[PDB]
Amino acid sequence: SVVTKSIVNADAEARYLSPGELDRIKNFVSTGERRLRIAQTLTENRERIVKQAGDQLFQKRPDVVSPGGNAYGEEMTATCLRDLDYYLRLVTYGIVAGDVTPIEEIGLVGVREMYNSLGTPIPAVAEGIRAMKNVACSLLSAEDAAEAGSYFDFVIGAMQ
Amino acid sequence: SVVTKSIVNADAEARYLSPGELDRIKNFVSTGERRLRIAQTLTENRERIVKQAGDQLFQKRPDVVSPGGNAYGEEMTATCLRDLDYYLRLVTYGIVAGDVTPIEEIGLVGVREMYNSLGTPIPAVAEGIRAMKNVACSLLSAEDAAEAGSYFDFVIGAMQ
Amino acid sequence: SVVTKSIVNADAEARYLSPGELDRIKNFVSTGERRLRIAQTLTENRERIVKQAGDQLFQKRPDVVSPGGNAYGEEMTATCLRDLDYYLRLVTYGIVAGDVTPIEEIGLVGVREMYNSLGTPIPAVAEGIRAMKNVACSLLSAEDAAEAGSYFDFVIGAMQ
Amino acid sequence: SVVTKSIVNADAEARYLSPGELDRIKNFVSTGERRLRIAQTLTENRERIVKQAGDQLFQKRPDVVSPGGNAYGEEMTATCLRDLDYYLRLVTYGIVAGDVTPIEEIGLVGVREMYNSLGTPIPAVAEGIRAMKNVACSLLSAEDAAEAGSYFDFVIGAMQ
Amino acid sequence: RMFKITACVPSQTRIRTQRELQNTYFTKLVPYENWFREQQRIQKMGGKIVKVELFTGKPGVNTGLA
Amino acid sequence: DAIVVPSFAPVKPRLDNTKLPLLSRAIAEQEAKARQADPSKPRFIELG
Amino acid sequence: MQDAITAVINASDVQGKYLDTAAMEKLKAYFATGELRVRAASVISANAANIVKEAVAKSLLYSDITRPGGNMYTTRRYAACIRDLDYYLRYATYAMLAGDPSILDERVLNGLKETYNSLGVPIAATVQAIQAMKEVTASLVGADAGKEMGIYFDYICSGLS
Amino acid sequence: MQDAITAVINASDVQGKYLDTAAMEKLKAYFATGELRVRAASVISANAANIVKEAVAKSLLYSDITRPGGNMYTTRRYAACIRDLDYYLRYATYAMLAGDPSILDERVLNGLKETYNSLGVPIAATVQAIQAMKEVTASLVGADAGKEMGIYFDYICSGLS
Amino acid sequence: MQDAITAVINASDVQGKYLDTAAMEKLKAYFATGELRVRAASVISANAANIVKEAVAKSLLYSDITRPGGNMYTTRRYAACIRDLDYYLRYATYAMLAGDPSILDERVLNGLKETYNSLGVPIAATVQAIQAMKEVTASLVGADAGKEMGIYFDYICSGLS
Amino acid sequence: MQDAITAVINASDVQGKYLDTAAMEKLKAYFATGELRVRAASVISANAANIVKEAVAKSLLYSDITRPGGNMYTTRRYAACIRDLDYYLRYATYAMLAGDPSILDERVLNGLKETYNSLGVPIAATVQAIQAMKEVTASLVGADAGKEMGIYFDYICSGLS
Amino acid sequence: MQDAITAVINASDVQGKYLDTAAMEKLKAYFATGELRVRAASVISANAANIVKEAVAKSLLYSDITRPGGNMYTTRRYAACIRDLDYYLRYATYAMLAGDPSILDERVLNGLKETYNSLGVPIAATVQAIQAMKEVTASLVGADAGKEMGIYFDYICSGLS
Ligand SMILES: *[C@H](C)[C@H]1/C(=C/c2[nH]c(/C=C3N=C(/C=C4\NC(=O)C(CC)=C4C)C(C)=C\3CCC(=O)O)c(CCC(=O)O)c2C)NC(=O)[C@@H]1C
Ligand SMILES: *[C@H](C)[C@H]1/C(=C/c2[nH]c(/C=C3N=C(/C=C4\NC(=O)C(CC)=C4C)C(C)=C\3CCC(=O)O)c(CCC(=O)O)c2C)NC(=O)[C@@H]1C
Ligand SMILES: *[C@H](C)[C@H]1/C(=C/c2[nH]c(/C=C3N=C(/C=C4\NC(=O)C(CC)=C4C)C(C)=C\3CCC(=O)O)c(CCC(=O)O)c2C)NC(=O)[C@@H]1C
Ligand SMILES: *[C@H](C)[C@H]1/C(=C/c2[nH]c(/C=C3N=C(/C=C4\NC(=O)C(CC)=C4C)C(C)=C\3CCC(=O)O)c(CCC(=O)O)c2C)NC(=O)[C@@H]1C
Ligand SMILES: *[C@H](C)[C@H]1/C(=C/c2[nH]c(/C=C3N=C(/C=C4\NC(=O)C(CC)=C4C)C(C)=C\3CCC(=O)O)c(CCC(=O)O)c2C)NC(=O)[C@@H]1C
Ligand SMILES: *[C@H](C)[C@H]1/C(=C/c2[nH]c(/C=C3N=C(/C=C4\NC(=O)C(CC)=C4C)C(C)=C\3CCC(=O)O)c(CCC(=O)O)c2C)NC(=O)[C@@H]1C
Ligand SMILES: *[C@H](C)[C@H]1/C(=C/c2[nH]c(/C=C3N=C(/C=C4\NC(=O)C(CC)=C4C)C(C)=C\3CCC(=O)O)c(CCC(=O)O)c2C)NC(=O)[C@@H]1C
Ligand SMILES: *[C@H](C)[C@H]1/C(=C/c2[nH]c(/C=C3N=C(/C=C4\NC(=O)C(CC)=C4C)C(C)=C\3CCC(=O)O)c(CCC(=O)O)c2C)NC(=O)[C@@H]1C
Ligand SMILES: CCC1=C(C)/C(=C/C2=NC(=C\c3[nH]c(/C=C4\NC(=O)[C@H](C)[C@H]4CC)c(C)c3CCC(=O)O)/C(CCC(=O)O)=C2C)NC1=O
Ligand SMILES: CCC1=C(C)/C(=C/C2=NC(=C\c3[nH]c(/C=C4\NC(=O)[C@H](C)[C@H]4CC)c(C)c3CCC(=O)O)/C(CCC(=O)O)=C2C)NC1=O
Repeated sequence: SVVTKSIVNADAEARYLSPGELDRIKNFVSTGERRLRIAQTLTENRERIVKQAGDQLFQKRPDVVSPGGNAYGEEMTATCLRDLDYYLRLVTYGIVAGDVTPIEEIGLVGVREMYNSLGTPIPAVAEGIRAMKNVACSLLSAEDAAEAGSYFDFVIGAMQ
Repeated sequence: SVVTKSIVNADAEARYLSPGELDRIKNFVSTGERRLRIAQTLTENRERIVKQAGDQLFQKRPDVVSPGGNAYGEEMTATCLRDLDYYLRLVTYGIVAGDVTPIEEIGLVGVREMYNSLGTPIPAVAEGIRAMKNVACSLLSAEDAAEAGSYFDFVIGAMQ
Repeated sequence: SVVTKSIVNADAEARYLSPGELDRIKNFVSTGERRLRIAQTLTENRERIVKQAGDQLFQKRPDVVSPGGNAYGEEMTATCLRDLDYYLRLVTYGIVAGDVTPIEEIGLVGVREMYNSLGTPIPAVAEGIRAMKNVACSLLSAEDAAEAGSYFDFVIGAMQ
Repeated sequence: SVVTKSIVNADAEARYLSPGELDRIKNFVSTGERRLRIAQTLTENRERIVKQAGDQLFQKRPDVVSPGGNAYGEEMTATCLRDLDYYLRLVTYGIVAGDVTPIEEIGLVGVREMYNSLGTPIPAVAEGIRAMKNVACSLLSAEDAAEAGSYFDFVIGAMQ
Repeated sequence: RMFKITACVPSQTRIRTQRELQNTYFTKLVPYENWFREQQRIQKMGGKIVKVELFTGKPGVNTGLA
Repeated sequence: DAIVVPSFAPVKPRLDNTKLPLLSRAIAEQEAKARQADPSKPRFIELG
Repeated sequence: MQDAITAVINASDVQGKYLDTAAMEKLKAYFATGELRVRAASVISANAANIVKEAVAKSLLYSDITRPGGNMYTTRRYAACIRDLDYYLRYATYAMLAGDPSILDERVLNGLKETYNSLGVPIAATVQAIQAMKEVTASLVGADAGKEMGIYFDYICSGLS
Repeated sequence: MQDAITAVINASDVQGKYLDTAAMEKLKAYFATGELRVRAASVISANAANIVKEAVAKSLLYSDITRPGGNMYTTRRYAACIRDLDYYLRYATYAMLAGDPSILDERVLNGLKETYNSLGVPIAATVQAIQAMKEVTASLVGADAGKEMGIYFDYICSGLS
Repeated sequence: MQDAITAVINASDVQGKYLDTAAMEKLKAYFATGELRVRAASVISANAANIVKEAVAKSLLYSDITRPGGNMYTTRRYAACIRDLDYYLRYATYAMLAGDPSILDERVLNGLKETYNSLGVPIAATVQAIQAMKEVTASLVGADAGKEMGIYFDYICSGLS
Repeated sequence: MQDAITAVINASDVQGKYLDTAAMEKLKAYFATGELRVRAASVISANAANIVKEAVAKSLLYSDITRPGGNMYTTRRYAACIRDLDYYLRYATYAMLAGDPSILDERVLNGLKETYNSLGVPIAATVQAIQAMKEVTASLVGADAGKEMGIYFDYICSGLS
Repeated sequence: MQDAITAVINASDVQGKYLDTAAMEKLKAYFATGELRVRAASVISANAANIVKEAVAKSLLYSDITRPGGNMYTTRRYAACIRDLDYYLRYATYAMLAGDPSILDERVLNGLKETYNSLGVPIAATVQAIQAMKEVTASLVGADAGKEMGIYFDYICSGLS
């Protein structure tokens, strides 16, 4: 959260929050209702966002669901869809937080190491999250969808 | 300034400006006109603030203007009044800029070193600036007084 | 000013200011504060005063603003209001001055020739000033109305 | 003259007169009528220009005609007016020529040396010629006065 | 007045292929002057401060400090 | 005995802002619109 | 190193569940209180030195601990004591702005008890002194903000105790 | 001619705006000065002839200017010199009360230097006499009145020279 | 580091005057333009990689510079070259957001000349590359914002040359 | 770093001869002057801040330099200026105690003019300020110790110039 | 050296374009103001020495600088000071005639600050002196031309700073 970052900066310089930093947290406080609304529609439509995006991902690169792909078979495909749901709710946490610190901590540091240990292709993960972003944008208003899209963009960049 | 502070932090992080930081810059841009008007009324009432607040300070702290005090003698008292004018000037800059960066750079950094060499008690300087804050509050509306009061608060806190 | 009128008379007389003339100057000095307060009231209520006066004047002589009239149409009606506002500002100047000297040099010398050239009706202009006098009496204190009414009355007589 | 100065520059760079230089030569010759007319006015009023301007100089600088001064006595003052007469003559020559090289050739090369040898104050001579210029303004129409004024300007500027 | 300290430094910033146990868990002798500055740095890093002892010096001494 | 990094010298920028393209457009607009007629006001012919 | 929002989302993450309406209710409450918190922080910062002076005068001064052989006797120890109280106040206002006690545990109370007992600093006296700070701060910030200031002051008292 | 109030009114008319706060305080400064002005004017009229006599005695009397061939060495010339000095004094007293130099510019200082020059009367001698009259007038009027009278008389002397 | 606002107030500070009406007009102009700046920064931040890619392809590729012994040959040097181009674009957009070139001179161009001369980097090739960046980024942000990015890119070019 | 004794013995050491009688005489002279050197150092150690304050007031205050835009203006710059004066006075007392100017050349005057030129500090004004310091310190320590302090203060001035 | 016309055509030449309509605008504006420039140049050519005389008297005389030890003291240095003022005024009239400040930068302000610092000349005092020149020359040429002279006198001041 931006509140956390402001406290960290002031603590580093051993100063009480400057008036500008205090104004920053004031602005974020007022923005909170809008951010909560965006996260609320995401969680309300979590099932729909995950499902059609997953089908689009498998259609995009069918080698994943083909034999020899990491997600070959119903159980493997189910767990990958579970991962897509995981990342969506990570993005919801980031949206309410206002910064990407929660997303990074929960599911980014060592992203390549985790999924290559599993044998999963990280570019394919990127396409899956891209599909989630498109479906999420449809369920968001255009003004709101800019805010959520930024967190999605950070996540796909980190996937790569 | 908001722009210079955001760009400093982004430069250290080696990132193009974050979307949230750009949003803060947008809001600062829109509120700039209110900031300019607040600074305008302060500079218009420069004379009244200085003389009224200075007389309040001397009442609160008769020791400084007493013989054996730092400001005793019309000339010394006048130069202290000039210092109060200087600090009001820095506060007007800070109100326009949106951060303390100009205030602290121009003055209020080596403040203890300078004033120790000069012989003045820096808490007494802080009392004078507090009196200026009170007069400026009277000259401002409740909303406007809150914005200007924060910069005055930073100055007095740094003096202490 | 009243002092200016006395100075002109003294210059023609080739004599120092008369003791009684200086006495009237002293009276003008005493009444400077009261005259300034009355002028401030007029300036404060300027828009409403001439707005009501314009409605009253157009009601009294509907042919000023009717088709074929001098001020027929919105733009010319606004210009008529400006001419009334010019007169109102001159009356405020004259109230501050304490003498007819300010008005006579502006709007009371050759005004008949100018209005005849443009085509506007001089009698209707005079009625408009009278409507202003009534509005000012409503918006001012009783003795303030008497003095302001006197200056207004000189303007009305000049229009005749 | 303009013709001789143009020829001199063309001589230095070893070029036949450029078409623009030829135009300037033609123009100066044609407007020679106006030039002669201005010079005729000045020579017609040589007496009053020198006399009035010299009296203005004496009044502006009483020290020059004071006892123990350069101009004390009617004999010395006669010589002083003679010098002003010489400079007016040079100015008329310069107007006729259309260039200041006749004026410089005759009476501005070494004026400091000559006048310091005589004891005369060089700034005072400059102020006398300024007086001649001011007298010239009334005698010459505004358009004409600007033309003669420039030659007077060169004389005073070299004098100082 | 050297302080003997025992502390942890877990780091989420990166995953380290090279040895990290040495930095992670350690005991060090920090002088009295340094201890506040180091305490703030390690506390900021978020590591748990397991143990503190006054290895050198005495618990309270008005003058004659090391 | 020389100091390779004696101190970092401040520099006075050569290119003066408020001549830069964006501010110059804005300065033109604020000036010209101020001289022009003002929306939402009763008296506009009086002002010089 | 957490605030109210971080705590809410982290608790939901520990459960593994998505954001719930009750969790969003907690977030809404913090946002509603946010502006109140901010102005309190500004007041605390400006008067921080005076808060410490008044609280020390009302708690520690003219007593045996400042008298010789009392652990705050000698200029060096007095300076350290007032500095530590300054730091307590600054970290307290950090925690108040965050709306969480995580900063207090992570950056203040960790190792603080161990160090204080190692040097034999009187922990009871410090707790009393920061209680004095608490009432001075309550007066300055107001009753509303004072209650929030009180819980974090008491949290620090608990850690020392 | 103009006054302090009239000049502010002229400036406001040029601007085209009703009385401002700045206009109010400029006018109020004239209103406050009025008491000093009128008292000084009465004193100036009472001692006007004595002021002229004192000034010429201090500056030009018992000098070569009074001695034969000095532009004041005739009964007629001496009377004319006293007359012109009285003219300057009267217009200056007017202008001091008015508060503006427009009266002096319009009447007192119009072509005066050129006429004096052509006659041969010394501009410097007149300027010295005017300064002497200013000193006498300041003494008679008082300190605050002398400062204002100095400004007006300074305009006349500077315009003459 | 400076901003347009910071530069204006610093100039007024050097003179020692509170912000004049002319200074206020400059500040108001910058505020009016701030939204346009924010938009342009949002655009090129998203397309930063594409801008570098196009500029490199247009000017730096399929030439001797990126073939054996060319200073861009070797993967280490190719990575360094594209990193420098992102450096230039990032600081250029910082300067565009600020409305002041002080950022570029203080950071980007302090001894950049000297480093490139030492390294053997061709100054002319870098200038060509950032010229290509200028063309691409101007097209992306539009004409009015492009002429603002253009001046900062050309300032970097002049510093290099 | 050297002093009078170290310089004498080093000069003999280069020859490789034992201390001859002339070298002993130089050492005796330093020992004779050492007592007054010690007294002077103790005196200006007591008045260090006061000496700086007096010199700053004498030449550096109520002047354009401390007025806005003058280089002693700005609180940081004022602190830096008085810090430099503290530096100069302390090194002057070091050199006076040692009896050799080697400390000044080694630790003060090397690369000092270049840094001041880069910073924009006026070398002339610094020289004036330390001249004022020289006056004050000479008065405090006495005349003969004042001669000794003066040579090293002049040494510093020459290095700056 | 450049002028307004030369600058316009040089900029168009750099961009390889025939004169634009905007370039034609700038050329027309210079031609419209050109005759005013010529008249002003004639005026201050005649009064160059007088302008320097007044400005020297109005800020540089009867001051600590011209008293002993103030740099302007000594007849040499006085002659150098007035000569520099004549330099500044002459180059200001060159710049005003040209309609471009390139002359000032190319022939006056290049190295001038460096030389003044080495000489010990007060850059602040020279700036004050040329501002006094600015006032005097504005009075002589008139308001319109005085504005034009000012934008080049201020340019010289900024270079000196
Ligand atoms: C996997 C089988 C289990 C598991 C592991 C887990 N370990 C850590 C953190 C650390 N592990 C070590 C151990 C070593 N460091 C070394 O250098 C070597 C080689 C000599 C070893 C064996 C250390 C020092 C740490 C801490 C510092 C660090 O991050 O490296 C974690 C992270 C704990 C945390 O949250 O900070 C985890 C999760 N976890 C499991 O569930 C398995 C049973
Ligand atoms: C006296 C010359 C100046 C002055 C002093 C003053 N001091 C206090 C209160 C306290 N002073 C101390 C000082 C010390 N404690 C130490 O351990 C040591 C070194 C061994 C010192 C010097 C302390 C601890 C206190 C407060 C508690 C106590 O008494 O122990 C006061 C009272 C404060 C007040 O105004 O309320 C004063 C006035 N006052 C002067 O005017 C002198 C310049
Ligand atoms: C004041 C209320 C009481 C008191 C205090 C006292 N404390 C110390 C020494 C230390 N205190 C700390 C604690 C902290 N360090 C930190 O960085 C932070 C912020 C998170 C805290 C709270 C530490 C590390 C030390 C030791 C090193 C140091 O001095 O900084 C002393 C000094 C003891 C000594 O000098 O021997 C004192 C006196 N003393 C009292 O009497 C009060 C009851
Ligand atoms: C081939 C197996 C794959 C592939 C590659 C591809 N590469 C390029 C262009 C370039 N490649 C390099 C590579 C190097 N530069 C070096 O210094 C070194 C180390 C010695 C290497 C390996 C460079 C510099 C370029 C840039 C162009 C140039 O050299 O001037 C292309 C062309 C890209 C384009 O569209 O311009 C391609 C296609 N492509 C494949 O499909 C293979 C999987
Ligand atoms: C003021 C309310 C109190 C006070 C002050 C006092 N100050 C001085 C002298 C100086 N003050 C300054 C201050 C500044 N310089 C800066 O650049 C800035 C930031 C823009 C500041 C605030 C300086 C430079 C001086 C030195 C003199 C000078 O300006 O040249 C004095 C005079 C000291 C003396 O005796 O000589 C005084 C008295 N005095 C009080 O009583 C107040 C509590
Ligand atoms: C005071 C008499 C004049 C003055 C001084 C001023 N100096 C600086 C900055 C620096 N001065 C030094 C010099 C020294 N460093 C040393 O270690 C020693 C002793 C061994 C000396 C003599 C240095 C290194 C600096 C720069 C680093 C720093 O800030 O300390 C400044 C600051 C300039 C700036 O803006 O950064 C100033 C103002 N100023 C005056 O007006 C006096 C004439
Ligand atoms: C003297 C016998 C004659 C005379 C002189 C006069 N001089 C001035 C003004 C100045 N004179 C100087 C002279 C010097 N400055 C130097 O550095 C040196 C060498 C050490 C000298 C000789 C200066 C600098 C001035 C300017 C004023 C100042 O010092 O600040 C005046 C005043 C001029 C004025 O109107 O301002 C006068 C009158 N006057 C005579 O009648 C004598 C014949
Ligand atoms: C007068 C306002 C101030 C002043 C001046 C002063 N200047 C110098 C010396 C020099 N000035 C220059 C400057 C120029 N040279 C140029 O060619 C031009 C125009 C292109 C300029 C502006 C130079 C080169 C010198 C040094 C060489 C020389 O002597 O001419 C001095 C002399 C310093 C000395 O002692 O050697 C002085 C005194 N002095 C003041 O007090 C004023 C504030
Ligand atoms: C060419 C024509 C002409 C005349 C006549 C003339 C007279 C003249 N008489 C003067 C003085 C004077 N004149 C008198 C005259 C008199 N007092 C008496 O008791 C007597 C009754 C009487 C003469 C018999 C006195 C007393 C003064 C001096 C006044 C003073 O300063 O107190 C003065 C002023 C002092 C001076 O000279 O500077 C002048 C100018 N000036 C002229 O230009
Ligand atoms: C705009 C107002 C105004 C002015 C200024 C004015 C001046 C004026 N002064 C004049 C003469 C004169 N003025 C003086 C005055 C003086 N003698 C001295 O010794 C002194 C230096 C000096 C003044 C104290 C003298 C002596 C004459 C000539 C008198 C004569 O010989 O006929 C004349 C010529 C007619 C005459 O002789 O009176 C005029 C017109 N007239 C005006 O209407």
